[PDB]
Amino acid sequence: KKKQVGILGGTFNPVHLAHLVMAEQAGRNLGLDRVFLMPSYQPPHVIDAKHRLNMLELAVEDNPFLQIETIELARGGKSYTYDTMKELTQNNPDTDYYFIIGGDMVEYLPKWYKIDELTSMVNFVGIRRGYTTDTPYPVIWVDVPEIDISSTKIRQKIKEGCSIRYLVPDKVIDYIQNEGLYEY
Amino acid sequence: KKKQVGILGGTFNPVHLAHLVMAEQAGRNLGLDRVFLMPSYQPPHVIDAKHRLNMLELAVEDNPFLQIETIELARGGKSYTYDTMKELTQNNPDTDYYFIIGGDMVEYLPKWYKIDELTSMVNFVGIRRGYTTDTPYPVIWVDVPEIDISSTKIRQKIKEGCSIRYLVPDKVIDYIQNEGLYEY
Ligand SMILES: O=P([O-])(O)O
Ligand SMILES: O=P([O-])(O)O
Repeated sequence: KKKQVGILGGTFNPVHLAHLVMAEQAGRNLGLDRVFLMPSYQPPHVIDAKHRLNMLELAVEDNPFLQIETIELARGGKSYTYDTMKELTQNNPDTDYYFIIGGDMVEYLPKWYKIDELTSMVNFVGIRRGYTTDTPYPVIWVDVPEIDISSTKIRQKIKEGCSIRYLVPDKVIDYIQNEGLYEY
Repeated sequence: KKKQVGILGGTFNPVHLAHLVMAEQAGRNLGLDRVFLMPSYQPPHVIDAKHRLNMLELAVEDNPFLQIETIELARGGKSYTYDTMKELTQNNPDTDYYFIIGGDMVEYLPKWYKIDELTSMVNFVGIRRGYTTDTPYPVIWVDVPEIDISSTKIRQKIKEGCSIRYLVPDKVIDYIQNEGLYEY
């Protein structure tokens, strides 16, 4: 009757193999029906929203099990996760949402806006690591091999002309190089 | 005049994304001319040597920079690394070999057969991690994002019907499934 859907949030600037492993392992190990990669809005701070989404589409293109949730992108401003999750549950009242975060983030949970309303609204899912676990917050946990790739390391490897093969999907690399992204 | 060639050793049972990232990052970050993946001989202990090599070929197929060193496979018995490295340097007296090992292995270096003859014979390359580094052994170090994938975890995920997507290359997964490997 009700669907089980994971949500993985991030800047995805760019998407890299750590996002895919995290999203596929979390969702498949728990038995979820799908995982959505949910890019956050980033203000002109002076790439583009289209390039991040293009890259994210190329990345999950051959995988019916991973998909793109664009609601935060479409809002044209910063969002609190409560407001995002309030509208998505209102849109999909038949969905149990599983909101996936890394073991290294469960500490800052009390610093989330309306974190209390939010935990009643979604199922929080932690990625085990070394932190122990043992959180007073209603988190369930799942094992993911840890992949120490972040999108800020990818951009400066690119900025410095270092290899990113295997760290970032072949198509995504290809899009980056053929669009001049992150060069400077 | 002389070539710089990395060597990465392992069972590769099966090859998985941790091998590729390790071999590409080590070799490219140091500026080496190539890295060789060097599968060790495994005795009938009662898969096959052909399946491990087939998988390894499929894995580096689209990458001129990573290649397969089969000398240990062809010997039909266990080898000490000194004997391997003695014959390969005799074969290729124009090559400076860089023998890549993980930061987590540098401890057991004194337990290698003729480790002394061997350090004079190759350049040892460690993958930084958390161990500090600081080894009395003549190791140079290079940074690789850590990828906590091992081939024994892959086989039991397979044995237990768990997802290995993104952990193991698409072609390799495909070979495994279409050859009945690691099922039981
Ligand atoms: O895109 P990030 O926030 O997961 O690095
Ligand atoms: O193949 P392994 O020895 O690197 O796990």
